[PDB]
Amino acid sequence: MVAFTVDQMRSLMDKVTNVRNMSVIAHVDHGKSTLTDSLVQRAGKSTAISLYSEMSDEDVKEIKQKTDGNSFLINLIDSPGHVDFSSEVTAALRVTDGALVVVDTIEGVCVQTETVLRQALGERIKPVVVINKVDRALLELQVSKEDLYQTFARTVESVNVIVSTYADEVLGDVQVYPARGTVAFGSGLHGWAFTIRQFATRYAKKFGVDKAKMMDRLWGDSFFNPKTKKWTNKDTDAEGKPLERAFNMFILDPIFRLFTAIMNFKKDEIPVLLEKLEIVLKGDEKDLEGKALLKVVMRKFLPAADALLEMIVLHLPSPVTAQAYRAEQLYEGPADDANCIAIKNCDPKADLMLYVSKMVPTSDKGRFYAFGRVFAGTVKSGQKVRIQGPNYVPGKKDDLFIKAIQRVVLMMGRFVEPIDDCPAGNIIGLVGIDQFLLKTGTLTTSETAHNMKVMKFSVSPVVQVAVEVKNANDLPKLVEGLKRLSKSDPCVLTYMSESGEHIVAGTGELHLEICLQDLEHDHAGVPLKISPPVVAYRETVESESSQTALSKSPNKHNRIYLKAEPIDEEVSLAIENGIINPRDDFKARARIMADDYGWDVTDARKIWCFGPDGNGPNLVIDQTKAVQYLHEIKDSVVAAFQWATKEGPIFGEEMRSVRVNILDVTLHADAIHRGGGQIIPTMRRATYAGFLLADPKIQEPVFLVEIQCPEQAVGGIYSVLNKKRGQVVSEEQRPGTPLFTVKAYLPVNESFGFTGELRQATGGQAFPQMVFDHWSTLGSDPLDPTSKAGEIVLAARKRHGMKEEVPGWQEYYDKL
Amino acid sequence: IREKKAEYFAKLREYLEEYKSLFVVGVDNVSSQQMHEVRKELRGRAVVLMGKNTMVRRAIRGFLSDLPDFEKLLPFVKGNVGFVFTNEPLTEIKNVIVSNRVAAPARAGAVAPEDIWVRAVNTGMEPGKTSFFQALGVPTKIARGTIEIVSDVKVVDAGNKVGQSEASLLNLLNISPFTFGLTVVQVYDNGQVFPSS
Amino acid sequence: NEVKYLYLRAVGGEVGASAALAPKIGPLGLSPKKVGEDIAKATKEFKGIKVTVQLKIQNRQAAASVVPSASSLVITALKEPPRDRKKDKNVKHSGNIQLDEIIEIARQMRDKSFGRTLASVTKEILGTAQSVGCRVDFKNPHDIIEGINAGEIEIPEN
RNA sequence: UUCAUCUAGACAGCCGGACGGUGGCCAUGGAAGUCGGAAUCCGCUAAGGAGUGUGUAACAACUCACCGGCCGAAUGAACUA
Ligand SMILES: CO[C@H]1[C@@H](O)[C@H](O)[C@H](OC[C@@]23C[C@@H]4[C@H](C)CC[C@H]4[C@@]4(C=O)C[C@@H]2C[C@H](C(C)C)[C@@]34C(=O)O)O[C@@H]1C
Ligand SMILES: Nc1nc2c(ncn2[C@@H]2O[C@H](COP(=O)(O)OP(=O)(O)O)[C@@H](O)[C@H]2O)c(=O)[nH]1
Ligand SMILES: [Mg+2]
Ligand SMILES: [Mg+2]
Repeated sequence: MVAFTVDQMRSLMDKVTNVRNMSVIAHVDHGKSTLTDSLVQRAGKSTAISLYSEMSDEDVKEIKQKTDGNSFLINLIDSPGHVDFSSEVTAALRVTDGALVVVDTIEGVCVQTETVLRQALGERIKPVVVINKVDRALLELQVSKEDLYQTFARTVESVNVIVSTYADEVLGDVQVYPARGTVAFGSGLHGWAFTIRQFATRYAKKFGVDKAKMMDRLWGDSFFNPKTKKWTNKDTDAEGKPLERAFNMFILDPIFRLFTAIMNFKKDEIPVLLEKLEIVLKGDEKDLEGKALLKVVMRKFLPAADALLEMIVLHLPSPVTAQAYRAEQLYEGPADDANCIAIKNCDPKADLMLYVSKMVPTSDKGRFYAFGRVFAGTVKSGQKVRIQGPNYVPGKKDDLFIKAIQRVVLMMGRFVEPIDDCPAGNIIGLVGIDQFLLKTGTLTTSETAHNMKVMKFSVSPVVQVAVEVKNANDLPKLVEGLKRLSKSDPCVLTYMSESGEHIVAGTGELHLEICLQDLEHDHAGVPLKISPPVVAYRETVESESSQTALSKSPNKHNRIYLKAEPIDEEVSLAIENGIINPRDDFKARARIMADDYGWDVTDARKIWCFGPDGNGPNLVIDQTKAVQYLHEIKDSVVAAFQWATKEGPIFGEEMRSVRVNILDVTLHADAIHRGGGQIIPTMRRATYAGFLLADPKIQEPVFLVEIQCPEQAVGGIYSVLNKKRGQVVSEEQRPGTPLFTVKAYLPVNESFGFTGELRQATGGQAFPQMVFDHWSTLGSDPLDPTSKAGEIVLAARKRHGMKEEVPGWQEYYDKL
Repeated sequence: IREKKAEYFAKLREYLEEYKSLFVVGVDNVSSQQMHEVRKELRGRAVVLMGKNTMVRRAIRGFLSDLPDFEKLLPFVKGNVGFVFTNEPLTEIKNVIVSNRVAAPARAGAVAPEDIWVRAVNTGMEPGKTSFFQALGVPTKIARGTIEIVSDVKVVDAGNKVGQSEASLLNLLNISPFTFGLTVVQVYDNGQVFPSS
Repeated sequence: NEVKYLYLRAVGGEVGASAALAPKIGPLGLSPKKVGEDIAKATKEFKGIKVTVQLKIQNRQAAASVVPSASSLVITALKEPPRDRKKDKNVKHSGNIQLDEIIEIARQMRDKSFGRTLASVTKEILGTAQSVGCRVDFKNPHDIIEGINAGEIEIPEN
């Protein structure tokens, strides 16, 4: 629309029964943006674009939705086909109600078509299928008339397999069929498309045959049987010379004769067909060769922009009818609350329900209009609105802000239209936020309005790359750039690794490379270098400190005897989730530690500190007998344990599951000789000595990875996992669907490029998600530089600037 | 080998002189499980003996010394055949042998003896099997969450052998178009041969 | 709701693994969970051993029952005193199974088996037991088998 | 040179079968002949390996050992120089 009227879009939008909120989903290169361009052709990242289509009485009555009027407004989202952007298509699906499935006739139903339909049918969206690039089969594959029909049947059957498998058992009849008008065929590039329902109208104006019965006769095993004028339902042998079907002979035949004549330059035959099909010409189209006369005649003979929007208006649901069965799906609250019911009604006078999903940039750094869908009530520019956070719970204090909107705006083709207000059930953006909503959330008015579901998406950030600037002084520009990228792109994840490294996380290599390109040039504006992130390890023991560790103070008046213990993992897991907490009281925390974990009760009471940081998974035990001045050096001992458990003695990493049993202490009588300067160094060296005799080992982080993959591609999961030392844990199958779910332990060390390896091995059908689970102890010695665990230590030391070898137990130990 | 070979001679000799009736059965395309089933049925009543066509002929030709009449057996000993020996009511013995017919599953490469069809039916198979139908070009719809063929398709034409794609779909739907079982070419008893009919 | 017939091998006295039956049963409608305990009800006696279980599913009702199988019956006849799952690899079970038990085992299989007499089935099960690794009457199953051959361990043909 | 097969039909070739107990014992997340360790059984047998390969996530499905149908007189292997 070329600036029809600012009020006119507002006025048409007021009607909530004549509006269609749909998103176009397809495979990566199946022509979805070209079809969308052809839909906006007659109207004079994914920003919503709106379409206006009139209608007449006969075809508006043939609509199974509560509606009144003759004009319709269509809300269109250009969803991305790439699996690396399979999160913003989920954002589109939440904000829309219909799905236009663009399908290739050549490639058929591809992997990403499989994925997007699974997303749409999971979100309870009715799909409508359009088969594009039909011109390619006509000019490249040279299908004559029946091969094209058979390809269409295979395409429709393939889509319905997806639909029948993944359609929830609340609608059932969401299957797609050309006969009902739910499948369209055309060439978006040339701007022509059709539906058999549209074609059934074209012949009715001349034959007078009924249109309701042409649906099941223009498709399938249905033959006109010419020379007899009897619509047979089977070949019958045609008394010899079996004949063609109605689809080929009535729908595809007029198309093919036009193609054959126009492409073969039958200048005497082109006007004959054109005058038969009541087409319109121009003042320069008569002098035209092939490949351009074909485009103009096809767009005029069968306009894609006309067939497609009528396709949306008939079958794609309106907001008022889908929220009926969808409200309980987006609202995690009960089904019996006024706010839940107001969603189903889609009444514009109840409490506000606006789900913000996107932050649309403003060509200004940091303004980021808040794109979303209004669900209940009417939003007004300048009204107090309660913003809710993704983790908001109404019971207690949470991410609730009491700000107001500056301006409600309409999205269009990269222009912003301010309106005073907007009814429920449409697409609206808000100005005055992105200082109050990080990624998503809802905007409400009620005090009992729980935020709706978190808009789960099928992908997750699995590609990890460390980032840092070549220029040291340019650090804050990068972190400013990182924070701006975290809010522009909804699926990118920025955080700090445990080795003090900036990590950018993406869905796949292509999406991550897009975001990293934004960092280098657009967001940060500073040139940075990208490396695999540094894996943070832990240091543990697997023995009992074969001989006692002995260390002397610098003054030699103090000696520490201790030993190391390989603390059980279950006790170690207990500490870090709060079961064994230092701030608990001794002799009670000891009882839980002793009775419920198999430890000795006496050791359980005699706790000095946890390491590192005072609450870590490492322990120091007072195994000493009666001794004079332990209590005055207790503070120094725990400080050294904090030092020793923060920087281990192998390559300087945190200790884990290490217990220090202090067998004996010999201290000088005078406090000035057993001060911190004498005990802190000697305990750390004794701990370092004790660690190095109890078979030191290093622990690597292990990801818990779960992958959803179809049956045909499950083999790639095991092949990559068994090559990357992955340990398969469990398998399962979803009810009715063929989707496998594989749970496995993939070590973080061998976890960079795993998703790229996995996608290639499974043909892109595998969807992995990873989260840190636990630490696994490597069996090989980390002091043997030629061992599998000793190469990590040697590599880490060089990167830190330390020496190549590890200081042996001979250091940190004094001979006595 | 010869001692093993002569042992079969002894077994054949014993049967020939202890079972007045013997059934010459053509065992073409007959599986080994089917053979096991037939022997179980005929157990007690009768004993089935197979062998090498040349081996039995030499055995019979030699045995003619004691038992001349057996000459007439020889000319009909050709092709894949076996001998069911009995002293029982042959008609019942004949019925059991020729009624154990078991429908052999459709197999890729077998010449089709008629026009195999996939008729419009509710196959009952879950929708993840449409590829098999789509492979053969069979139009299908998903009615009641299952594959429903829309229209008659002739999956294999008469004469042309069952292709691998053809067979795979057929074995899913259990449309085995050829059945095999032990057929009888001759009946010998009371020192006389005659056809089963 | 039909004659649909499934054959799953499950460790006795325990519900089958989700990946073992849930994909197969459930496409008809029956939730796996109560089917899972159905095998447990059948397998109580056969607990601790991977026994075959026939499933006669009809009207959302799975008839779970242990299918007599050579390996299963032989081991459960010895009753296999509690086998520590964490004991070691190559779990060994030989004990000493009597001739009375094995011929009784052969009777449960004689229906399905393809032996002529009972002696054929009895030596068959002994061949099965050798693979299982048992000790029939303090003797190798093969030795008993050849003993049956040269008229030493007779078999009641009843 | 030696050892074998062969008119009681050898080798090659074409075609048919290649089973039952049994998903043999196991661990393995899964392993049903075919990732593996150990065990190389019995029945029906003209004959079939607790399986020579393809294949499966595992089944499935092909294939070959083994035996047959055709043919009809020779043939195979390992060595030596
Ligand atoms: C949404 O993504 C989440 C997690 O789901 C994911 O597991 C990822 O893992 C990061 C790591 C977390 C580990 C623990 C905190 C201890 C050690 C940490 C790691 C190694 O150094 C292991 C994974 C991988 C990261 C290193 C290699 C950079 C970790 C890190 O952040 O340092 O963390 C992000 C924030
Ligand atoms: N022949 C033909 N080519 C098409 C058609 N639609 C798209 N294409 C091709 O696809 C390319 C870009 O398609 P596009 O719409 O951007 O793909 P998208 O990623 O799905 O949006 C163009 O170069 C076209 O050649 C069509 O209908 N016919
Ligand atoms: Mg595009
Ligand atoms: Mg395997």
